[PDB]
Amino acid sequence: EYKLVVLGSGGVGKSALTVQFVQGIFVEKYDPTIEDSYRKQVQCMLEILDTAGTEQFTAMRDLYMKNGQGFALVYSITAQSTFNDLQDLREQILRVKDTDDVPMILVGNKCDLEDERVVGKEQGQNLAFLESSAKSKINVNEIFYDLVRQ
Amino acid sequence: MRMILRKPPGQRTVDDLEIIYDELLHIKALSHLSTTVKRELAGVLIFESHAKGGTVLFNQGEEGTSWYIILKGSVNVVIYGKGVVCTLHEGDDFGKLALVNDAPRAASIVLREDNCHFLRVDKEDFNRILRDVEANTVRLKEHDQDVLVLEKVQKYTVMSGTPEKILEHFLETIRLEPSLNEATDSVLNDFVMMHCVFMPNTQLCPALVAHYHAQPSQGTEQERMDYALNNKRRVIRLVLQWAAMYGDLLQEDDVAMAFLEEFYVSVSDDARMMAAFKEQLPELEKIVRQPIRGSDEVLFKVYCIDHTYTTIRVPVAASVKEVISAVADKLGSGEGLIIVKMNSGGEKVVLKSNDVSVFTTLTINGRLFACPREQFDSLTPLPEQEGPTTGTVGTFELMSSKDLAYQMTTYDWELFNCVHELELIYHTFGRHNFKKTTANLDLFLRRFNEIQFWVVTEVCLCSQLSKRVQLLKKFIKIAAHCKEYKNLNSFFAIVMGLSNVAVSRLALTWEKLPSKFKKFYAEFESLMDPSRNHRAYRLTAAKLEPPLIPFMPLLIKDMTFTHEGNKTFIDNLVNFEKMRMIANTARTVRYYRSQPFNHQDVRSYVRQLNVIDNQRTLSQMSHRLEP
Ligand SMILES: Nc1ncnc2c1ncn2[C@@H]1O[C@@H]2COP(=O)(O)O[C@H]2[C@H]1O
Ligand SMILES: Nc1ncnc2c1ncn2[C@@H]1O[C@@H]2COP(=O)(O)O[C@H]2[C@H]1O
Repeated sequence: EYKLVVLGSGGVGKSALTVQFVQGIFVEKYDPTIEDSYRKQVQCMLEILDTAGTEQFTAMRDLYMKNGQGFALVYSITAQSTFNDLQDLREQILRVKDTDDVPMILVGNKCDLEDERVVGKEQGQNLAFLESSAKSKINVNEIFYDLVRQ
Repeated sequence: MRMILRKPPGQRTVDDLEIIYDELLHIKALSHLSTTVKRELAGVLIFESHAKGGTVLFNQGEEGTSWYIILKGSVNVVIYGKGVVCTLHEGDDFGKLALVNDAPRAASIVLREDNCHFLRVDKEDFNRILRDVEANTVRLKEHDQDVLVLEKVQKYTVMSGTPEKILEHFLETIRLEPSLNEATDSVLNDFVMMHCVFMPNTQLCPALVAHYHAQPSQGTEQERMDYALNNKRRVIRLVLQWAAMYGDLLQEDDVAMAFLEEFYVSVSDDARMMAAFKEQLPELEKIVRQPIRGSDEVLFKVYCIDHTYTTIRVPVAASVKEVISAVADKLGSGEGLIIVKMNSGGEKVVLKSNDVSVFTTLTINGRLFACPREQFDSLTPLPEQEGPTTGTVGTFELMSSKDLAYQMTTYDWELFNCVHELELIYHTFGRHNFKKTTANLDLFLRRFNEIQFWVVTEVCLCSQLSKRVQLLKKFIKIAAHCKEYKNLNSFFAIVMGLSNVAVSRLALTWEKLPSKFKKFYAEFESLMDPSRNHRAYRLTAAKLEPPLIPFMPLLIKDMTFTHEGNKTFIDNLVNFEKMRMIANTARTVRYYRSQPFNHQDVRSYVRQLNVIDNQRTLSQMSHRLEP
């Protein structure tokens, strides 16, 4: 039994990644109202707690942060804003559960499109680092593999 | 051989049946069927032959009484108002859909050429042998393109299709019989609600008019008169459902109102002349806190860097570009302005010209700013945004926990009933795509944060430890009474307020709280367990009866993931499987409001909360209450 949490600003790819991992877009219809919606066996069971759609409700992310064990700080590489929003989330994790060390991973989503790129690999590396893509299914599984190891 | 198949089913010999079965093995339309099924078909399959081209097998609108396979020749699939829609050839089958859905024939089948041979299976035979084993997808085609795709999910339901064919399908399948009023409305409800995503009024209204005036291209005078009359009865039925769904929201749509006003004239004129629509004309005549409309106007303040402001008067549904324009009018300038939202904590977001109805999407203490891009990083919050500095315990402590929770739920219900079903659709698929307001949803969703932060504010402004324990005790009571009134939203808002880092830190307060209320809260916190897709909450809400306010952030989550997890278009066709899922979620909200809900000093307090939503401030206040 494991609980991983996906964090980041809106329009980043949190939900796309979440669905792409647990089931996959298009290949099957996605029903987010059933018990197994966010659970995927991998050799152990994982529940993905995603703050997509509920970013405006600060209490929702905190509840997920409490119950979380792994954390994914996702950002778009077409948006300068999203990289700068990560520092705060990093801190807020170390407050709800109240510790010094917490298993997490930085994630750079939307790498497939680079004719709209404004952020570089440079900056993310300076801050675990992956340049993933939810739609192109690049590194989607890898993101959640690193967290169970940690 | 022909004679053998021309014999009545009950007149077939054992040797006849053996010969027929062997032939059925060469027919490729039957190859997906079992041995068992195929020999049952041997004593049922009827050989039909027609010599003349242009011979009619069946007409549109007729009852589905047969399924056909083409042995020799070809047929035209003919639909009123579009002629030959496609042709079927040797090896193809038709007539399945009407039979299985017990629906009228959606098209006519006419012999394309001279001398055609068919294998026919009549209805009662099809239903006992093939009904749940010939489960081929029904793929209706026009101009060698898929146009409607139907599957067993037991009848065939629309999985995907073009907006036009989806409409044609839901029109034809309307049953007018009074005993089916509920069933008909339920079937249409998905299209009626979800059309704004795939077939907006600018297309739907012209289409409805075209269908209303559609005439059959086949039949005797009476046969034609009756078909057209019933076609008209069906279109009126859909318009009524369409009009009911929108309600007051039609006022926001000039195209839709123009259509409806003219449609009423059409129908009233036709009623007089054809001596019809006696039940439906009066229903249509009827149609020809309070919810905020997109056309309503607001006096909104937009702030400059030096904290002076402009008051603008614009519609609620105004775009950011329209807001920028209104600011540029009063400041009298054309010097590249951007609109930026700002939190009490100084966090800034640049809004895009594309965005509409932004006023209600601000945080509780958020403000709107207009500045050139160079000023973005220098912007600093207004003192107004930082919330109260002294508590209000002295006021609401003197108020009953039961009275507070009741006035909360009363106010919550007024706010919840202001939210239109369609606002959930608009919010999920993005406001800019519809240019419609979700102001009612925006404000109701904001209320969850308001209640949450109200709790945290009052606790953090309460310096006396004795009274602070009395506060925690009182909130838990207010929460408990909210859960009783079935206001789960406000219940979770209080619980989550107590869960807040600034409140959960205060050990000396929590420890001094009676273990009676320690256990109450621990149970409340367990109802929040995100485990197994919030199973704890979902089971709780399922048990409850109609008049209830659900946990709103979870509803918004479901909607978000239904949208991102599923494509809107599959093969350039509307993914109607997705459309149903969204519609189901909205209907759940409809079910929660299907029943109504059963001290002016308490009312005024509950409806005028002044709250700190700055987490940094609340954490610092918490730290000097208990270091
Ligand atoms: N059984 C039939 N159903 C519909 N149209 C038919 C039939 N038999 C002949 N037709 C003619 O074929 C025409 C094809 O184009 P229309 O639908 O405009 O009008 C149609 C009729 O005039
Ligand atoms: N575009 C189409 N619309 C309606 N029917 C079609 C279409 N293409 C093929 N058909 C076939 O024509 C049949 C007419 O009767 P049914 O609706 O029972 O089943 C229909 C299909 O088998």
